[PDB]
Amino acid sequence: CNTCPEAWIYFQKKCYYFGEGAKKWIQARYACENLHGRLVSIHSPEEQDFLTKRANWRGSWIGLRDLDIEGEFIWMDNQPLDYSNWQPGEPNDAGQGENCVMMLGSGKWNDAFCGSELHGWVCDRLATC
Ligand SMILES: CO[C@H]1O[C@H](CO)[C@@H](O)[C@H](O)[C@@H]1O
Ligand SMILES: [Ca+2]
Ligand SMILES: [Ca+2]
Repeated sequence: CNTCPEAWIYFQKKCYYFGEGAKKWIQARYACENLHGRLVSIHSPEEQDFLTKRANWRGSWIGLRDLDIEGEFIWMDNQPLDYSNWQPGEPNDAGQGENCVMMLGSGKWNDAFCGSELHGWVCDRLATC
């Protein structure tokens, strides 16, 4: 079962959407839902490698946030915190608070101001048959 909707990209049981266009994190959440997916959740080095190689060099939102309880990150897929790719020193909750996670151009993760208008955002879905 490796079928994905038109414009999505298949990798290891999942489908990925490389969205482009300036969006705050919440806007990217709903942009993914409009396409019947969610902001991407990442659970292995192989999945991260797929994303790193394809990531927007200006940065992109992923489906990870600590809005509800500071320091408690939650994935869009509600699965465990079982794989990380933090940029060294991140997350750092800089400014007066950074509660939404992005990939840098290198694929490394950074917590950012949720109102930042990033030019990329990545969604996922399970592949169908
Ligand atoms: C100063 O804030 C910026 O740079 C640091 C890293 O230096 C990040 O943690 C932060 O999210 C911002 O991108
Ligand atoms: Ca935070
Ligand atoms: Ca940060």
